[PDB]
Amino acid sequence: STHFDVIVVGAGSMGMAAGYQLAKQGVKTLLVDAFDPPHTNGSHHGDTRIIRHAYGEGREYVPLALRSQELWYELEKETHHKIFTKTGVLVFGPKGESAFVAETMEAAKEHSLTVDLLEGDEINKRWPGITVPENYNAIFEPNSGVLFSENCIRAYRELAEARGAKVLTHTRVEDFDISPDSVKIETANGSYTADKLIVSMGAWNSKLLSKLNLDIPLQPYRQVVGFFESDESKYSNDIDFPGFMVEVPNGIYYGFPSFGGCGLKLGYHTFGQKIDPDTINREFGVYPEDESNLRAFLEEYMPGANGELKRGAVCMYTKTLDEHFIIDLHPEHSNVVIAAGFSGHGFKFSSGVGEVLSQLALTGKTEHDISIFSINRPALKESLQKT
Ligand SMILES: *Cc1cc2c(cc1C)nc1c(=O)[nH]c(=O)nc-1n2C[C@H](O)[C@H](O)[C@H](O)COP(=O)(O)OP(=O)(O)OC[C@H]1O[C@@H](n2cnc3c(N)ncnc32)[C@H](O)[C@@H]1O
Ligand SMILES: [Cl-]
Repeated sequence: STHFDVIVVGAGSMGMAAGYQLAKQGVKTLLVDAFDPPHTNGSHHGDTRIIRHAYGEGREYVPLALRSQELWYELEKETHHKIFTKTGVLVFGPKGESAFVAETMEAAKEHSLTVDLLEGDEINKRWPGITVPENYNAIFEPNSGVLFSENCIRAYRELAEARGAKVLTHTRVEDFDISPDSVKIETANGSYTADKLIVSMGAWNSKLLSKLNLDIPLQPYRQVVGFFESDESKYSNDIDFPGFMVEVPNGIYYGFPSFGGCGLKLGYHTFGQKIDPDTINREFGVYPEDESNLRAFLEEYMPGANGELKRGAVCMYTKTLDEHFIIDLHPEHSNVVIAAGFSGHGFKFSSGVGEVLSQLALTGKTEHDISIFSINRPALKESLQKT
């Protein structure tokens, strides 16, 4: 007998932030998750996430990144959980041969972001532990950094629940019944109704959006990260070793300084195994590339951070064809909001996206510019199943 104002399906990075934003405004909200967030079956574990501001992916991203940053600072003040550490983020690559580095520099210039430009040995000198060729250049953002992602979700959940949000765990939503004036979800633990629906199922959006009559190319990828024993005198956050995202000949890599001796963390961004979220092997090391692609980068660029493997994690990216997000109202139902395809780089924006989702669910519009995330854009190749 319990109707809600808004139901959020998938209470992870995006959904839990949305739940917090809704609860904060006195909106009767129900968040439903297949597990118990934060957990290790989706896209938010592995402890840390990079937040950068000079987003060359598209100008719309910078404002969202800056708003999210302010929102993370707000979250830091509201909870006892640690949210953000300002490690700074270093971006480097071969001079004149990296679109990623080039776009980053252009984005910083275009938005007047504070950054340091350096190249060659200046990089190796500023950060002992980094060894790049002399023909490499870099752009460093001193004011961006690292978010403790599980902590963020945990905090948003505690804050949302304190304000009345209900969270139904270990409950997989299996189907949807949408009406012009109400929404309804079906689960093994029962059916629930509300005036509005927010769908943010992460990797599972690739399998369940069809239940909403949507056909959108979304490919989940198995993405691992490893924590390695390192020279703490060089790679510790305490000696200001930065978070980083860089481009080398074989692709893009991202990493984090050692925090409290946990070891430098590294991930290979441009490669991953195509998988299904319900059959993915979540054990690190089952594929030789898991560990070898990481050490190949470390032995060449951060040689003192190539020690014993201390820990591994397996997580997922869900990509759209253009690698831009999907944040929009369902094309046939204005009372349904979709958040999907974050393509491996959405966590830093989750605070801002929660705000956008809240606005879309409550008003059908948002003050943020989200045109590049339109569910109707051509590059997405979106279509309805029944037309
Ligand atoms: C995996 C990964 C991602 C990543 C990264 C490193 C790795 C290894 N590094 C990042 C970084 O440095 N900076 C950044 O900005 N992003 C980075 N990412 C990407 C980011 O983690 C992802 O884009 C983000 O986490 C996506 O969030 P979203 O909310 O989409 O996904 P989720 O957190 O997995 O939450 C989805 C939830 O929905 C639930 N679920 C699924 N199906 C159902 C059904 N049927 N019913 C109910 N609930 C459902 C899940 O259980 C999950 O909690
Ligand atoms: Cl993702």
